[PDB]
Amino acid sequence: EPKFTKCRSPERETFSCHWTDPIQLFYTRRNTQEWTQEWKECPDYVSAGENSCYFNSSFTSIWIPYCIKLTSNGGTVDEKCFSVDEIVQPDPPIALNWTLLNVSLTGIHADIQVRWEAPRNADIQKGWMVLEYELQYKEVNETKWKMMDPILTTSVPVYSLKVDKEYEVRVRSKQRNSGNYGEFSEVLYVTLPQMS
Amino acid sequence: EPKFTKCRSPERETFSCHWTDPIQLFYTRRNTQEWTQEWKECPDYVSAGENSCYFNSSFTSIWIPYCIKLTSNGGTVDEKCFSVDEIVQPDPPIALNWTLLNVSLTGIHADIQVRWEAPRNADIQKGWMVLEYELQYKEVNETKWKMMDPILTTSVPVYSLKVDKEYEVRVRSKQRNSGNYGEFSEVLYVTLPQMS
Amino acid sequence: FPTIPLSRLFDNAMLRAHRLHQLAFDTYQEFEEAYIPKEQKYSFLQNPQTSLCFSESIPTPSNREETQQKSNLELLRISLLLIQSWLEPVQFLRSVFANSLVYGASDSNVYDLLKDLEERIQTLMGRLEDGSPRTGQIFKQTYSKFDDALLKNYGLLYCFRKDMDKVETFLRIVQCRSVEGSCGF
Amino acid sequence: FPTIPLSRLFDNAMLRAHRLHQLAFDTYQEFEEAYIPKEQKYSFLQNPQTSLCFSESIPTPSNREETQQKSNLELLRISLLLIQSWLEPVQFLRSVFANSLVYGASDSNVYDLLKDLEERIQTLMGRLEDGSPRTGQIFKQTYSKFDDALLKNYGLLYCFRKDMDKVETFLRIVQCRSVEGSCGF
Repeated sequence: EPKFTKCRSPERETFSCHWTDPIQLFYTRRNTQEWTQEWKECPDYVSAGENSCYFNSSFTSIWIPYCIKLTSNGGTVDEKCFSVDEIVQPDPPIALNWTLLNVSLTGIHADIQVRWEAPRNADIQKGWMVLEYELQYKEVNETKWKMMDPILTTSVPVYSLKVDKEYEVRVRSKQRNSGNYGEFSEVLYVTLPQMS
Repeated sequence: EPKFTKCRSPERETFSCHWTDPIQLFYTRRNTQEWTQEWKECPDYVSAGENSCYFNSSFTSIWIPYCIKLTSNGGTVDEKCFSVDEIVQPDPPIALNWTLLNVSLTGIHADIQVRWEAPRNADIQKGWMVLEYELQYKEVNETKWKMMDPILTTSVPVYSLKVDKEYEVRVRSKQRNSGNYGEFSEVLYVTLPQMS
Repeated sequence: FPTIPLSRLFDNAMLRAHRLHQLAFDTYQEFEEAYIPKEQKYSFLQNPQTSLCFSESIPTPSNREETQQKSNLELLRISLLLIQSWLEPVQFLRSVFANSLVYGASDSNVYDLLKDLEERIQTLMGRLEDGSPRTGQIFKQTYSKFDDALLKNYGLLYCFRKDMDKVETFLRIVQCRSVEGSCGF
Repeated sequence: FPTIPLSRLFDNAMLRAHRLHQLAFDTYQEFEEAYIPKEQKYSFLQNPQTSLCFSESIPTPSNREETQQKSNLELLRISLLLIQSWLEPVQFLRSVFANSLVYGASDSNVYDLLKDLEERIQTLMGRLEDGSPRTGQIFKQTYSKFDDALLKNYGLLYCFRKDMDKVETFLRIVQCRSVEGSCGF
């Protein structure tokens, strides 16, 4: 029985729901006092892929409740109710970079500065979205991630990296005051000068 | 007796010498094997001010020795020999800025990130100049400066600032492997959110 | 004379609202996952006789675009109001807060936090009064008032959070376009 | 196939040169302000029979502009050479270094530091060989050789420092225009 997997809003401007494998889905949003709820079917089963429905900006509203359900022949396999604002999960920051911040003399240790940019769809330039980021790193041959408190800017230093090894870095975003954290960015491999 | 005060090169591209209060100055540079040294007088007593002589790019060369002296009627009040490369003293970085890096919950403490740009005349985009910067800060009503190790980038965080007070920040540059440090930047006053 | 920088009044309002919100949000989260399963969530939402909140009578925008064509005064009038609406009601939530596990959850602590931010906005209205004709309907409207328990409470918690996000979001839309370089690069 | 990123060979060459320079510079500074007052400085400089160094026969550029029109190979040929020139001479400075107070000053430590960076450059010449016609005069020229004490020594120290700056400066002019985003924003 196809059941819902996820609904996410990358920038609080549009959203999309996906499910597991004809299944169709219906929606209705509180257009004011009571629901108009003339249950309309998905307006886009393509833009977002297979087993998905795409709600662009015109079918999107914040702070207004939505109800959804994917019917089948003599069916209703999953009912879902949410509100766009509480369904945000921004894209991964990207364009990661690093450079020496302080050449550690003898070697052994080194400090660098990682940098990146906010994903392109989030309107942080005008206020629609405020984003916290989280970065993690580890030596390539160990599985446990070093976690760093969430900073509010697009750059930060990571100190004491042992020069005699290769490290990796990844970051991920989350709009403030919402539980989400989208996927992590592409991994950033860090190889230092060493020896002098 | 007018004596030399200073010669400085802001970007390793041009230089100027100043002195204390007709005094004229003469120069000669090692144009190869021995000196051509047909002692030429200053080519510009204006561009750089009063009691100054300006050597633009065409009268400037690096790693080639220079000799200078300001004569008077039956005089020679000060003789000076140097080499442009060892006389650099870049301009102050500028466009200072700051923003919260981590909202310190209760208050009391706060972390920020200061940022600035390299002065405009230094060719760091193509390699002619590599610059180290140094930043210092203090609470406005204390005279002693908190000194911070020299970082190699144009931004860095300053942690644990007590929120219940106004601070000031200034930075200054120096090309790598040269003793100089030009003047400090304009002061940056830091006032935090406080209380929540 | 010209005008004094508002980047301190904004940093001080924007911290306060961001706090109210962070309070509202977490207490909701907490309450919800103890006494309200998906079961009751959808029922509640499906019934505007529970999912509808009193603070939905003062007409707010509902998407970036519509909101980014709201004059500064306007945005600040709406936020002033949502803040005032929740002035009395918070009275209730009291225990919930002082029964929660959030360092800062308390009826008083919040009331004051609302009276504080309230004064903060009026002040910006006076200063950051950006052209915008102080003559309109939202400008002529006062705030909103409030009338089992488990539901009743989670209903309020639902709306406090909903609203504190509105407030905190409308301010920043003002901040960014009034204090340059604040949402920088 | 295309080509593998050179940003590790450069970061490794540029650290090494920056070190040689930082060594050269500081030992000079030290020596100079113990046995050489302004008095002897100007005399020395005024006399190319003291101020002139052996490593001034391999024609280097002398200002940003002239240097920023030097083909990559070229710049790297010149730096290869200055590094080789100082291969034997450093032999002398030995005591000076192992008599200084700089953590890293020593004849050996430096020789090796020169043999190291030397190999580093040839490698980049092979890889970072950026178009540039490997056919010219500087390309046909070998390095340079060397022939009281106080002066003699400070003369060498003068030139080591002078030269290590040339090397370290020519590399970066190659780095920046070959490894994008390395001298970034």
